[PDB]
Amino acid sequence: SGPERITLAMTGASGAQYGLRLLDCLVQEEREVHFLISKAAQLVMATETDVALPAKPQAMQAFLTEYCGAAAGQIRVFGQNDWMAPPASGSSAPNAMVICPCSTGTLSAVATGACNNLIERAADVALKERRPLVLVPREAPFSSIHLENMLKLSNLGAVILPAAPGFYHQPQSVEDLVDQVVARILNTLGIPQDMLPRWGEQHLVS
Amino acid sequence: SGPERITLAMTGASGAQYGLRLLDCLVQEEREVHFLISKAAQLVMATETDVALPAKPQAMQAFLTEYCGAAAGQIRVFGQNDWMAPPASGSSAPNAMVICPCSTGTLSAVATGACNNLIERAADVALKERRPLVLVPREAPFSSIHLENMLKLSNLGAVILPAAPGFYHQPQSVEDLVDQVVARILNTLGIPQDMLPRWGEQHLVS
Amino acid sequence: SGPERITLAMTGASGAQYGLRLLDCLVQEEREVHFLISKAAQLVMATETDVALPAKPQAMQAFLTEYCGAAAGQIRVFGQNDWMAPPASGSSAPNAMVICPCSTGTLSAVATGACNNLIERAADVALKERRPLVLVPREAPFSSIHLENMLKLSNLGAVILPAAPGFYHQPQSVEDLVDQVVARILNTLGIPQDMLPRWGEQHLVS
Amino acid sequence: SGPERITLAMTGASGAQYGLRLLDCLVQEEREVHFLISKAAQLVMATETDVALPAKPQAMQAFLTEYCGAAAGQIRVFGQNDWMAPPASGSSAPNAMVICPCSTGTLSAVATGACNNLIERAADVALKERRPLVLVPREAPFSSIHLENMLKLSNLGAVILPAAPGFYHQPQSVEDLVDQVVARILNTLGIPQDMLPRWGEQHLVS
Amino acid sequence: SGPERITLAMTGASGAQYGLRLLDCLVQEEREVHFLISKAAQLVMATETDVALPAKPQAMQAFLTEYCGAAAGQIRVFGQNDWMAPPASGSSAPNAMVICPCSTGTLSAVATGACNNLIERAADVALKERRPLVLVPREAPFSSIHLENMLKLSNLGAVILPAAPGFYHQPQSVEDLVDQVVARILNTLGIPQDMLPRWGEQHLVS
Amino acid sequence: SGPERITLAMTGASGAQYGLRLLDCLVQEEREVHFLISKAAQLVMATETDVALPAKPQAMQAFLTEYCGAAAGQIRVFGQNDWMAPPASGSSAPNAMVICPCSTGTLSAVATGACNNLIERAADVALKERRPLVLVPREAPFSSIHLENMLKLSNLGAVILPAAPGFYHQPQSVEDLVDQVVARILNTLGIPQDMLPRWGEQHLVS
Amino acid sequence: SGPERITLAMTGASGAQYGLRLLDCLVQEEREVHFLISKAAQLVMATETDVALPAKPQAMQAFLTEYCGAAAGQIRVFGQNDWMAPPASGSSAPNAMVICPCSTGTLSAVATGACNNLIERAADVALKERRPLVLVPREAPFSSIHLENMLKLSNLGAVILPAAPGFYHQPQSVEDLVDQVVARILNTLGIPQDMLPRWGEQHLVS
Amino acid sequence: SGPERITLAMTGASGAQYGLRLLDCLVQEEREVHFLISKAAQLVMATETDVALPAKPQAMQAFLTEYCGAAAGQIRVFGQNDWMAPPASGSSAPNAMVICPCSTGTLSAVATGACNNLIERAADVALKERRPLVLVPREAPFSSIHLENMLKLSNLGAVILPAAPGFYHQPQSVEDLVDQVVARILNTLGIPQDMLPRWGEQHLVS
Ligand SMILES: Cc1cc2c(cc1C)N(C[C@H](O)[C@H](O)[C@H](O)COP(=O)(O)O)c1[nH]c(=O)[nH]c(=O)c1N2
Ligand SMILES: Cc1cc2c(cc1C)N(C[C@H](O)[C@H](O)[C@H](O)COP(=O)(O)O)c1[nH]c(=O)[nH]c(=O)c1N2
Ligand SMILES: Cc1cc2c(cc1C)N(C[C@H](O)[C@H](O)[C@H](O)COP(=O)(O)O)c1[nH]c(=O)[nH]c(=O)c1N2
Ligand SMILES: Cc1cc2c(cc1C)N(C[C@H](O)[C@H](O)[C@H](O)COP(=O)(O)O)c1[nH]c(=O)[nH]c(=O)c1N2
Ligand SMILES: Cc1cc2c(cc1C)N(C[C@H](O)[C@H](O)[C@H](O)COP(=O)(O)O)c1[nH]c(=O)[nH]c(=O)c1N2
Ligand SMILES: Cc1cc2c(cc1C)N(C[C@H](O)[C@H](O)[C@H](O)COP(=O)(O)O)c1[nH]c(=O)[nH]c(=O)c1N2
Ligand SMILES: Cc1cc2c(cc1C)N(C[C@H](O)[C@H](O)[C@H](O)COP(=O)(O)O)c1[nH]c(=O)[nH]c(=O)c1N2
Ligand SMILES: Cc1cc2c(cc1C)N(C[C@H](O)[C@H](O)[C@H](O)COP(=O)(O)O)c1[nH]c(=O)[nH]c(=O)c1N2
Ligand SMILES: CC(C)=CCOP(=O)(O)O
Ligand SMILES: CC(C)=CCOP(=O)(O)O
Ligand SMILES: CC(C)=CCOP(=O)(O)O
Ligand SMILES: CC(C)=CCOP(=O)(O)O
Ligand SMILES: CC(C)=CCOP(=O)(O)O
Ligand SMILES: CC(C)=CCOP(=O)(O)O
Ligand SMILES: CC(C)=CCOP(=O)(O)O
Ligand SMILES: CC(C)=CCOP(=O)(O)O
Ligand code: NA
Ligand code: NA
Ligand code: NA
Ligand code: NA
Ligand code: NA
Ligand code: NA
Ligand code: NA
Ligand code: NA
Repeated sequence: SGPERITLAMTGASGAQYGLRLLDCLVQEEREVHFLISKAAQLVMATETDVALPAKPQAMQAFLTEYCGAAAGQIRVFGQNDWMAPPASGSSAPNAMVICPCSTGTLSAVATGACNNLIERAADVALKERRPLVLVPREAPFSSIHLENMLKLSNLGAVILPAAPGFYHQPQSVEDLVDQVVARILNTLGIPQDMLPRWGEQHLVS
Repeated sequence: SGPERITLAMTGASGAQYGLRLLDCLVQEEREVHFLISKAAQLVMATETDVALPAKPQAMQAFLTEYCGAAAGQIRVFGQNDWMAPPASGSSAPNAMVICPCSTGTLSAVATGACNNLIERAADVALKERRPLVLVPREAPFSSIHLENMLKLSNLGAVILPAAPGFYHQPQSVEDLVDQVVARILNTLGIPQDMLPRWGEQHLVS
Repeated sequence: SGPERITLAMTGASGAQYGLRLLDCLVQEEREVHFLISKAAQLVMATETDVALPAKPQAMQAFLTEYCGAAAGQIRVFGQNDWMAPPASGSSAPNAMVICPCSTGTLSAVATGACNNLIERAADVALKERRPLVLVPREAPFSSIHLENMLKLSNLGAVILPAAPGFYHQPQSVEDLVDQVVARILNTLGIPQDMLPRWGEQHLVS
Repeated sequence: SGPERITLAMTGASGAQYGLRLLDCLVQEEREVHFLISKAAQLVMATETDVALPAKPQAMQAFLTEYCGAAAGQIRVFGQNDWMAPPASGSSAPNAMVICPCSTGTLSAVATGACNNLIERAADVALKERRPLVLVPREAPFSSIHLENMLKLSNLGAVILPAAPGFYHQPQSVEDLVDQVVARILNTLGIPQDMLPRWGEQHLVS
Repeated sequence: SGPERITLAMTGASGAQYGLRLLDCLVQEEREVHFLISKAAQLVMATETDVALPAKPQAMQAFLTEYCGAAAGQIRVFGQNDWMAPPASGSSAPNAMVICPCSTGTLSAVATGACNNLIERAADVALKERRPLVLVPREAPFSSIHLENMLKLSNLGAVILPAAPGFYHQPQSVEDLVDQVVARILNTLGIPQDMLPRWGEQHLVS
Repeated sequence: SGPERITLAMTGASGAQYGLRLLDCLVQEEREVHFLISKAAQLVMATETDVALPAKPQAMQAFLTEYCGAAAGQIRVFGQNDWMAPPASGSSAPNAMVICPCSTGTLSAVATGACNNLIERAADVALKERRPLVLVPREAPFSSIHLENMLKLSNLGAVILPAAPGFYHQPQSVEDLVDQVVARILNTLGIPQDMLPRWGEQHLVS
Repeated sequence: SGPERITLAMTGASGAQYGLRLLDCLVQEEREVHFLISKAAQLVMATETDVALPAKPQAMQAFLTEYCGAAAGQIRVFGQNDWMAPPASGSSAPNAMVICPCSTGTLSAVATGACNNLIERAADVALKERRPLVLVPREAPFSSIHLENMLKLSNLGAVILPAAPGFYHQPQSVEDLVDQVVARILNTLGIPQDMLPRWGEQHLVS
Repeated sequence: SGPERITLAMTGASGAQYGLRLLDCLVQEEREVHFLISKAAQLVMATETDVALPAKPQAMQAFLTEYCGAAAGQIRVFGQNDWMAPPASGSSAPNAMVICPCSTGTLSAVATGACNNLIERAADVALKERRPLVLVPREAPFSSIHLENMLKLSNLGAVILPAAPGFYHQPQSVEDLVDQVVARILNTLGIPQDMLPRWGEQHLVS
């Protein structure tokens, strides 16, 4: 159940832990992941994590395959101007797409249809083919510009899933909060997860 | 610097830790706090925390005074239908107002001008007097209904500050993430805080 | 085929027969039903029917189980402020939701995102998770306020299915008209029904 | 009291019983009725009723006069392109107009101002002269296209009265439900009726 | 001339004197008054006036009958959840409706179609039946939320009559200013009044 | 996979080759096709192709069955006013619908909800039941009227798929370009096709 | 605290007492007042008050200086076409501006940006420099034209403060009601006043 | 007749044949062409054609001059950041501008006024000087983002001419379809062409 292929895009918002954890969970569920990462997102990961991600796609692809324990060919890495990659065309095989985390800059580009890189093209392709598109914005405060861009995409079928974890399962660590958001993303995709239990499932009567 | 009085309202969104931590920081900065809490928010606090908050205003006021080490009269607690409380009238002394956390239900009420309790009246009063109003929504995903309500209030001068903590200062605990959001709220209010350093302050040239 | 679980909410519009008949059909199709009923809807049922529905959830749950011949645990009844019930959280297992009948007051609450009870929260949750939401309004005339609320929800993916039965299968009783509307609801949910035949199915050529 | 002349238009929505019953009630109240019926509505009446309505205006006029026990000249029947009929011009004597039932196609035509037949012209004339116009739509679900057309006309003064009968007077037959809707239409027109009692008229105090 | 029955609703805005004076004038003009009063409005009347209004409908009805010198059955009082009262249904006998004074909270409820009590239902019924609806808001400043709600209702046919008395007849007391507003309300209803003379009636030429 | 039944409508835009090729591909995938064709579309086919299509449904149905090598009953042809055909009612069995090619006139009718023929009714039914609806407009330039109609339908869930073939697979004939568009339509429907390969499927890394 | 200079404009709405009382309070707080008055406002003052205001600026300035006990140069009076006055240019020293009372005609001019006199220019200058602008409309009913103009200005930062006094401090005279509105204006400006006490200031707990 | 100078911009949409054929036709009509081509468009031309276009402007200019048989100086090639080129300034000599083909990314940039390269600046200049601007989008499906951008530009005077060739002149090759679109572009520019005959020119009477 859920999509066989997922386009996972990481952009330069804080919350690089969310994207890496999502990537790992997708691998453990035996999903094929088309991995995209912006230049600013590489800076964020170097600043916020101890993950030393190689810069070029192929070295990055080999590193990520090792980091998550993925099978050969399970993780595909595509550069930011590789228009020959599957996500660049609606004639490609159907993927679900997640931008996690999603910068306000990338949010604006997708909202206006700017196609300045492969992440922005892939999101444009997902909307025109009405394939799943999940944006995980991380920003505070949300300006009216941010909110109008989120509202326009939400009206068009995209899922605006902010990196705003809930506390209703007594989190004990940063990792508990990261897992909580990733579990919502997996729920939204229809992919099984055991980190976030189904609320009230054994609650029969008030 | 910053407001002498703050109306702190807590509603039934997850993230009760944010409101309690904000209340404590406000007390440490020697601010007078008009504390409001919804019935659903009391359920959330009992579920998510080990804080045993008394139910009625006066017992609640004595408890909170002890819990934060506040001076006598520094924390005022007002019931949900006490229209004689200062926040209910624009002729009151000027306060800043924070709803943290802010449920989508309370977000909707403030956006539409529904005045079904003192929290909703106080927010209506803040907007009509153009006094500061900060909403801290905690929800995921954000629906188009949520986004339209946030956008309308943002256009009217309210600050939409989601409970979406950043990771760019290497958080080591849940408490680090809670402090990060509370620090943004204090920054937005113009109240001093030392939990979140000023970004790039010693960065002279690229 | 169709949803395994359905949140059936009844609100204080005339047409209590529609909701009871839908509940019975859902039970006969071996579906799990999370049953919600407003205070005004209880008054409507007492006025319009000879069904003597018990007031509290558990007594109501036992009564409804007997009334429809349902298996144990097949019908769950949840009170109007039971936030621990599954419908209150998007982290719950996926349900389809039907408000039948839907008052103009509940229509307004769902349109604006007011979350004043569990019915209104559950509808808010369904929209944010993009799970099925069917509203069955019963009102005449429709004001512009009613129509704007229906249009906003329809634009957001909700199904506005008014209690306006068709006559194109020669109805002979009130029960025929009630069955006609319930069959449209079941069709909309993707649940099998034999009360409303498939139009023109054996019509080969003009 | 109420209008002396009524333009009654029937279009190809299910619910031909509503229009025939309304026509009969109007005759019993000694009102002059300008009767219009679309080609699709004639098909609906043949399918849904045992009324064998003649096809051409004059034969149709003689039949309807007999069917309702109307006086000579009380019922006028006008063909779909008879621009010499009173409803086609705002310089005519003032009528109230009812489209019952009203197809979504005719609803769309009136909303956009399309004047492709005499029914659509007459409705255009009623709106420009600000004479009463009641639309009785029968459709389920209501699409956003349907709802936008109803909302536009409602904003312009038309009454959107859906064929959604109430059950709060214990209906015992299809005829009770048909009478309920017709009574609302008569109430809206200001014409006396005894089928639907005045709600709460003898209810002095709670 | 003017309406035989008036639904007079009082809500929790300052200006309780306006509603009591209007009620008295309506009684002196031999009109039947369906009186509704919110819980907050009862607090306002106790604070702003020396009128000791009984709390429950029937005691309140007997008191008001004595206070205005009304005939038996001339004043009907209905509780806030009495859905059996005439104002709750459009099938009732036609009334005009006045909300005086009208809180911003009730203004918001009527604008959005929220039907949380009988006052809000009655206003919803008045708009859908296109029966007169006069709102008398008392608030300062008017926020953009207040203004959008007033504008939406004004566009829908409601009369937005603020408690903003004119001074162009040399008022000598608070009672002169209260009478001035009540006279505008009576003028708007088409009910005779002698408190506010017809402007320029004997002004023949400049 | 994909829909078992497809309503294929052809209207009077240039590009009759697209519709005939789509019809053939649907037959080869063993799908049941409900075929509708406008009067203007018949003129276009006679002008642009050597296909001699019979005028009346039944003769047309026999011809099309032979032309595509379809099984008996696989292709159903319905006249433009046959309201007894399945597409005319939402109570019919679920179909996907394609208008290929789609004139600007039919685009306008579907956008406004005009139901002047069975093609326009069927599209209205598809939108209200939220069943797939694909429009293949052929026009140049696109006016603002055309664009507003396409945008409104796109916002409502319809797929606006213009007859604008891509050249990125080195087309060698008109037939290659026709096949390219038909393949996008089949992709959009979820029906297998081998004319348009999946873009970048074997592209592992940049 | 508060602005050192205030542009006080009086226009031809009823409520000349409000403007004169505001002018006096501003003088008592030692503020410099740039006084503007329309031709219609002069007629209103002659009709509604016993103040005999001289017609030309300089005589008017000497009179007003005596009437309020102001220091020399404290009150400046500028004619309606004196473009050399400070309020006519954004390069002037910063003022706050109040139009009290504000006619619907002047409200319309400021909303649309009409600059037909110095009052309208000064308001245009205040909005473009984002300096305080308070409008005190006096009208009843408010039309939709009035409400749209107020809403547009409110959205742009202007304060719409209607002459709608509250009664929650037991007013005993017309002068009490005039003082109540003037006190709100002074509160809005941030200027000290003792006529309207701070609501609930000594209300510690419910 | 028609413009003496044309700014021909090619962007990275499929349909490079359209732009090359248009360029050739413009040369044959003795027009001066200011040629712009994006980096992505160069990739498209290498993929879709056997044209080996040199990368740098001057080598590209010499190649194109030879490829079309143009006179010296007839084709000017300008790099993507050459702000000294005529198209970058509205003070330049008047040109008509065509973007053929036009990517959805460039469509978005022109719609929002983004000026990230000379193609986008030139289009911004054309709109502000109200000089002709023709966009030739090639995409399928058109998303709502695409459609809103096209509609905004169409409303502003730009011609949205999709690469959607007609078939009503019996095309026999890909080249016939390419010529058909190019002929519409030339018609829109007012430049003579003989590839597309004038429809119905010798059709005297029906
Ligand atoms: C360490 C760090 C942290 C952040 C950022 C930067 C850096 C270096 N930036 C700014 C962001 O990277 C910038 O706007 C880029 O232009 C985003 O480009 P992409 O959208 O990734 O192409 C950023 N932007 C944002 O919208 N939300 C955020 O939380 C952050 N946080
Ligand atoms: C433990 C727990 C946790 C949550 C909630 C409930 C409970 C019991 N609720 C639902 C919320 O309380 C409900 O909509 C109330 O109606 C909110 O009422 P107030 O806005 O506080 O008056 C809730 N609502 C929301 O908008 N965001 C959230 O994160 C949560 N989380
Ligand atoms: C017998 C009877 C019948 C009706 C009602 C009431 C009663 C007692 N009410 C009014 C409705 O109950 C009221 O607006 C409630 O506030 C609705 O509350 P909920 O939406 O159920 O919480 C009602 N409301 C509505 O929108 N449509 C209807 O057909 C009816 N009919
Ligand atoms: C028996 C039967 C029943 C119905 C219909 C048809 C038939 C034959 N039609 C379809 C409708 O007649 C069609 O859209 C016509 O084009 C309407 O034309 P007029 O609006 O009457 O000119 C129809 N249309 C609609 O909007 N609501 C309905 O309930 C029905 N029901
Ligand atoms: C003495 C006093 C005076 C006022 C109020 C309160 C009290 C106690 N309230 C607040 C108002 O009562 C509150 O928003 C209630 O929620 C209104 O509820 P109803 O609309 O009456 O159901 C109030 N609200 C408002 O909109 N305008 C006003 O002038 C006042 N004045
Ligand atoms: C040969 C030929 C070619 C075309 C046309 C006509 C003919 C005869 N028409 C015009 C179209 O047929 C006309 O607007 C009809 O009214 C469309 O009616 P339907 O939408 O099919 O009912 C047409 N219309 C359009 O929108 N796009 C097109 O490409 C064409 N091409
Ligand atoms: C005694 C008296 C009283 C009033 C008025 C007039 C007079 C003579 N006028 C009408 C107003 O003066 C007129 O519309 C002028 O054109 C307003 O011009 P200024 O806006 O002052 O330039 C007026 N206008 C308004 O909007 N509200 C009001 O309350 C009054 N009252
Ligand atoms: C072979 C080939 C074919 C296409 C594309 C690419 C490639 C390599 N791209 C994607 C497009 O080039 C991308 O969005 C660029 O960012 C466009 O940049 P410019 O607008 O030319 O600056 C593309 N984009 C689009 O909107 N429509 C199309 O038909 C195509 N086709
Ligand atoms: C890279 C590429 C083939 C882009 C075009 O894809 P599509 O046909 O616009 O979905
Ligand atoms: C409780 C109270 C005095 C409410 C009225 O306040 P305001 O004058 O509307 O700001
Ligand atoms: C009762 C409860 C857990 C509400 C919060 O749910 P969600 O995470 O907002 O979908
Ligand atoms: C048939 C006729 C006279 C139509 C014109 O009427 P009107 O003057 O437009 O109201
Ligand atoms: C209390 C009651 C009968 C509510 C329903 O009234 P209506 O038919 O919706 O006008
Ligand atoms: C031909 C026909 C039954 C039309 C009515 O269908 P629906 O119930 O409006 O979906
Ligand atoms: C009277 C005058 C200088 C008007 C121009 O002022 P501004 O520079 O437009 O603020
Ligand atoms: C390169 C250049 C002169 C840009 C400015 O042109 P314009 O005056 O803005 O039309
Ligand atoms: Na770009
Ligand atoms: Na309320
Ligand atoms: Na609430
Ligand atoms: Na016509
Ligand atoms: Na309600
Ligand atoms: Na029609
Ligand atoms: Na002027
Ligand atoms: Na730029």
